Amino acid sequence: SHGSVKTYMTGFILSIILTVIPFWMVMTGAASPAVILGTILAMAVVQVLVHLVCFLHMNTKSDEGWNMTAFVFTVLIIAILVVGSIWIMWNLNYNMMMH
Amino acid sequence: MFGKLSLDAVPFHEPIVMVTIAGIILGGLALVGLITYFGKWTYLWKEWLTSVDHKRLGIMYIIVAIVMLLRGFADAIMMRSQQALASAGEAGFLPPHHYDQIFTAHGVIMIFFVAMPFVIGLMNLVVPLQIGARDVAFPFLNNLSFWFTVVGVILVNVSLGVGEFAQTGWLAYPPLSGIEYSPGVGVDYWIWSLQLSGIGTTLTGINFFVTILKMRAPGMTMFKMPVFTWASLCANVLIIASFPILTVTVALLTLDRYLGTHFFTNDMGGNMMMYINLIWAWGHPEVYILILPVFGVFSEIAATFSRKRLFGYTSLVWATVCITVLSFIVWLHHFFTMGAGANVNAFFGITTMIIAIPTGVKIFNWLFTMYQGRIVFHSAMLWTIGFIVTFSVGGMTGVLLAVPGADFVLHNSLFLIAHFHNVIIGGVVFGCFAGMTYWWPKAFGFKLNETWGKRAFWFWIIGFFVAFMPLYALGFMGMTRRLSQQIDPQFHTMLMIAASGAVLIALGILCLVIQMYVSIRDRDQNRDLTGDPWGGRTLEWATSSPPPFYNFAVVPHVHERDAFWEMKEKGEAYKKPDHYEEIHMPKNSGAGIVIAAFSTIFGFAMIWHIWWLAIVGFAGMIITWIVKSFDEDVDYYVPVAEIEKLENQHFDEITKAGLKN
Amino acid sequence: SGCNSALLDPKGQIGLEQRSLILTAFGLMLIVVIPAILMAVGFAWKYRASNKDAKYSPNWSHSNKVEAVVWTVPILIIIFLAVLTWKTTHALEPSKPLAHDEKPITIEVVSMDWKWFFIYPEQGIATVNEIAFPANTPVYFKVTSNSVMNSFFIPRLGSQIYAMAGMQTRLHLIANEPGTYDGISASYSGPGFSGMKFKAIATPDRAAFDQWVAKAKQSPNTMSDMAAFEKLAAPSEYNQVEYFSNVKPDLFADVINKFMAHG
Amino acid sequence: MATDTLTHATAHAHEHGHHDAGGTKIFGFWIYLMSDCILFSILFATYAVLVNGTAGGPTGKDIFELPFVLVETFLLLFSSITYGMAAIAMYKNNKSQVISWLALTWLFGAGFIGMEIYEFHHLIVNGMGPDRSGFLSAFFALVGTHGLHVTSGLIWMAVLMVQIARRGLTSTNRTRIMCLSLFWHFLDVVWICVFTVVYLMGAM
Ligand code: HEO
Ligand SMILES: CCCCCCCC/C=C/CCCCCCCC(=O)O[C@@H](COC(=O)CCCCCCCCCCCCCCC)COP(=O)([O-])OCC[N+](C)(C)C
Ligand SMILES: CCCCCCCC/C=C/CCCCCCCC(=O)O[C@@H](COC(=O)CCCCCCCCCCCCCCC)COP(=O)([O-])OCC[N+](C)(C)C
Ligand code: HEM
Ligand SMILES: [Cu+2]
Repeated sequence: SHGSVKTYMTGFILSIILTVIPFWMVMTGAASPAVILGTILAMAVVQVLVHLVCFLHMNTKSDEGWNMTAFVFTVLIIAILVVGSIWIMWNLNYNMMMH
Repeated sequence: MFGKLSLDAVPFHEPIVMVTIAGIILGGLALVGLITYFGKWTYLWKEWLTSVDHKRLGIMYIIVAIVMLLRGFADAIMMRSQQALASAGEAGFLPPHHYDQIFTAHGVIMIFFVAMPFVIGLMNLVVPLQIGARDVAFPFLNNLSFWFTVVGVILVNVSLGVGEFAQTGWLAYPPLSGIEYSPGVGVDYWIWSLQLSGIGTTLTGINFFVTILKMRAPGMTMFKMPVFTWASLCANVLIIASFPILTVTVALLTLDRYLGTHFFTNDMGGNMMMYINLIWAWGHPEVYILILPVFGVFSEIAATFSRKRLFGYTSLVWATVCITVLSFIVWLHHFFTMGAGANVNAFFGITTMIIAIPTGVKIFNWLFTMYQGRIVFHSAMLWTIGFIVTFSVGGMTGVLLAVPGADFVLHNSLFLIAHFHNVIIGGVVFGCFAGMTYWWPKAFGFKLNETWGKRAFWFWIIGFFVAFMPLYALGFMGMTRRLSQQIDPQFHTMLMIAASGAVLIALGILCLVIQMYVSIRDRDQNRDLTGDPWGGRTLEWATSSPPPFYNFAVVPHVHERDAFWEMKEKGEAYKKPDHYEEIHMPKNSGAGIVIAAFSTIFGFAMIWHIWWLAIVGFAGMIITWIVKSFDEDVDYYVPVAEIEKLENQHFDEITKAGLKN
Repeated sequence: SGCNSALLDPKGQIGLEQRSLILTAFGLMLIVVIPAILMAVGFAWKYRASNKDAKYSPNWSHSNKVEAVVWTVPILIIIFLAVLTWKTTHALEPSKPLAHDEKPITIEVVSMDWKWFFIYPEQGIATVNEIAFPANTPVYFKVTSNSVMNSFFIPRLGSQIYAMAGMQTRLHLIANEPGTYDGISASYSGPGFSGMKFKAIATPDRAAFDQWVAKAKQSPNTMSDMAAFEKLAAPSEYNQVEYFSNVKPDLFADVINKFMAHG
Repeated sequence: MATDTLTHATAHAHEHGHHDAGGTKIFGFWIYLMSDCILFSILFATYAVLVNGTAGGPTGKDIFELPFVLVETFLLLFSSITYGMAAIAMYKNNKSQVISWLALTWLFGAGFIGMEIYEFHHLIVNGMGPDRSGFLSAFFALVGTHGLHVTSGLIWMAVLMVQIARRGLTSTNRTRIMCLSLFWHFLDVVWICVFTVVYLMGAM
């Protein structure tokens, strides 16, 4: 019983907030694109961490720290793969236009 | 189930009178076949095919690796003789529509179904024995992954027998692989073989990661594990982190060829460069999936056959982990010639040299392990020194390839061919034969014949050098890969020399087969009767030869790196405990075979556009999975009476040898 | 080594620079690889089991000075080779124009199924499987493909560059010496990849190059429009040198726009 | 935190004292989910590369109805919190709250899948399938791979509900509900990344 009902409900309310506010900022266009886009990426990141903490019960000692580690190594691989693939493909697409 | 009765058919035989041997002694290994050993013998179904035991599944992975090595080596001989004839001014015996199929199939068969199963079977043999585990974490998953690898082997063999495999190179670069320029079914054969074998490989990687982390013996910390265990852990990390990329990339090629989509299709917003990026993002961790457990074997073999503790354990372990993280930031070096302009090319060249550093730490650690020590020249020892020399040569040629300025003239030449053949043959294949020689008594209870192993090693190393130094010279002369017809005559003599080199390797492979046969006909005069034939430092040699199926009746307590050596030093090795508790053990299941057969059905129906039957096969996999999930008697207890019998037989042989405490 | 091969004896400035860096990298790696192989055979022979008069310390398994040295020397060789990698990767970038007082000759390269198609825009001619240019003059290749990925390669002159359909790569080359250099596709493209193979002629002077252009204007066949292009782009093998005298003025853009077509 | 050379038993910390545990299988499913994270990340990188490959057809702003995506996101988030309430039952034992909460979870998940199927059918019928453009191909690949994962979770949930109804809350069903908890919560995490990267940025 790692999770209580209260932990899940606070994660639920936080997820409702972190979903309704970026949707509202995009459907109305209240800010300008930059401080919309940075806001929705920030709120997505912190909502992902809220889902990991509240719904997955994720902690530094769960299986000798091997969950956290596996996840930190996995996030490092996702960062390298996605960010590198975007960087390689942007440099390539710049170098293939009809200069 | 109940009457499989299934065997395979002979691939082919060609007559060539080039230098009167390539095409004749190529047939001398093509005719190596055997008659039925009673297909679905009831012993064979119960004890081997449904077996969830890791030792038997490992043996079976190697058997598959040796058979596919024979087949793909026959393909390599035909390629080499065709290249030699086509540079002499004759139309050879191989048209381009056969030759292109042959190198695509041969590279696929080599990489996946020779290089992958041998190293994965070695981990299945000796990793749970090295960590003091009775079996792996997920035994049924191990059996299922074996059978997925077998499904991929079956798909490629049927495609080659029919004459319809992909004609695009072994990685199927995208515009050519597209449904537009390859309308035939061979790319689908490639696609579904790599899908099913990649699912199997991903399951193996997950299974060994959990097995190494969760089930080692008490007292074995992380820095008291054997080096081959560390290397296996690291290669399985790479398997887990890289084979999803292969799965997604070949699934995207599948959607391009089946649904008419536009991921890499050159005209409607597609980008073929995204496939090349993703396929090499998979493919360069594949490199170190191949080379890491081999590095582990070489550390183990050097330590045991130098009669000396391995030099610099912590530095070599950190070098393994350094290679393990670094392998993921280097993959653009396969495409320097594509056109990222000098910033990205410079970055990836630097990181490839950063790869080159801890490999040198590995090499010099193996040298200074040998810096003292009574070095006995076993077969596996000769494989180790030949690896050090050969892999040093191959590694310096690859660091030469790592420079983008040097790669702009050496990309896709035979210099690159001679590189990867240098490092794979030397590192991976020498590690294959070294590990097989090293752990054959632990696999079967008797040693391999020594002199035939020496002969096989000498033919392998000399014939490798004669086969692939001319390809270095040829790459400097400007000859590119995958050339088949009307080859320029200035290449010819070098190609001729390379032809001779291939012949010599044939002899070594022949020697290998001869060695195995001799080793089986002389079982009784060459068994070891203890679990410790060479000496030995890690606790897989604390068992008998072969191990009991339950693998350490009493799980050892470790206290120290190289636990078996420090139990043989201060004398508490071969200690008989008073009582044995019950041992929990899973049962043999045929459900891996059924899921595999349904995947075979699904893959074949997906290749031949049956649509239905592909549904039946996919549903057969899902329903068999669910029905297997409904079963409850998945385990059994071996009684203490059968444990006492086996462990008493072991201790009778130990006290007959002359060791008591 | 001392080969007369296309890479150890190159005839272009780019190829000479690549030969210099190949030899420099090769020697820098020999510094660390040759002692490794020599100690492999020497440590194998010297510390035999049968050799009684050796030291035999079986328990020695860690040192600080040996560990420091075997870390140190790969680090330093990789630092020097990495610095040279940085400078030479920025220097020999294929898209970078060559520092030369002569103005370059622009040649447009299209990889047809199994043939090489060439357009001279400011000369207004086309060739199959042959290019010519004056020696000691910078040459600007605008390279694309028509079907699948290839790799334009004159090994005696310089670098590879990929030829990909719907997109334009660019290469800068020069020949330091008149002659005839074999060029190839260096990326496999299908049944006919062995045949797609051309000649580059470095004429001794501009007057010989203008004579080769004037020979191409005597060709009866013209590449006037896209219909002649798709007639020539039908798949074929081992095709001979042929010339075209009239070329649609922006054919290269049209071939790339075939794949960037919107609607 | 000590080194005990003399503790020669198989003593481990209590946790109801069985020491034939399902935590190995939970850890194995966690490692598989990291592999499937890498799978989804490769699809995300493909979508990021191919997003402007609207060949002559629609863009993301031309296509994405943000209210409908909002209802999709609410449905799958409700499924995540109801499965979280299912794991509060087990741990308090008391089956038939497990079955009720997984049933409500299954209806929420079948809602999410059914509106995804509605959008896929609406796109394919209007000539806007994956074969239209590279952007549409990447959109269909990323979203439909998430949909196939949610679908496979739905079959797994129904099979598990049948097994709980038959055999009760056994020790096998413990590790099975925890594995599917990992899978389902991870799927909601992946969808959070999906509507941020694909839908919100696309309809900007
Ligand atoms: C499992 C086999 C294997 C191994 C071990 C390696 C190891 C390396 N790979 Fe080779 N790779 C392998 C498998 C391949 N790589 C390839 C292609 C390839 C290319 C392509 C170039 C091109 O596009 O033409 C480059 C640059 C490299 C780099 C390297 C480097 C730098 C190492 C180094 O890690 C080697 C390290 C060893 C060394 C360096 C020698 C030991 C001595 C030392 C270390 C002393 C110190 C020296 C220095 C520090 C320089 N790999 C291809 C091509 C696939 C295809 O063609 O389709 C394959 C199959
Ligand atoms: C089939 C189609 C689908 C595809 C499925 C693919 C997998 C198929 C797997 C099939 C596996 C089953 C065959 C091998 C079993 C040997 C052990 C055994 O059973 O005990 C035997 C005792 O010992 C012997 O008689 C021989 C023992 C060593 C044989 C090694 C053979 C493989 C060597 C290669 C390298 C191995 C790895 C090395 C790793 C270091 C019992 O006798 P037997 O076995 O009945 O007789 C064998 C015949 N023989 C006497 C002439 C030899
Ligand atoms: C771009 C490319 C995309 C590719 C990916 C696409 C999506 C891929 C999605 C993959 C996710 C699904 C995998 C996880 C399933 C559970 C595994 C598990 O740990 O078992 C747990 C319980 O498991 C069970 O109770 C059995 C599983 C139920 C049936 C699952 C049907 C899935 C259908 C679709 C299948 C994939 C369809 C793929 C279609 C392409 C614990 O196991 P256990 O308690 O030890 O005992 C279980 C019994 N067993 C031993 C028999 C297991
Ligand atoms: C004696 C052993 C071998 C010989 C003689 C041999 C020979 C060849 C030859 C001639 C080629 C084609 C080169 C060209 O393009 O001109 C080739 C390609 C290749 N070989 Fe081998 N090979 C051998 C062993 C291996 C092994 C053990 C592997 C293990 C992975 C391997 C992997 C490959 C790969 C990946 C390719 C490239 C396939 C492609 O071009 O698409 N080879 N080999
Ligand atoms: Cu590489």
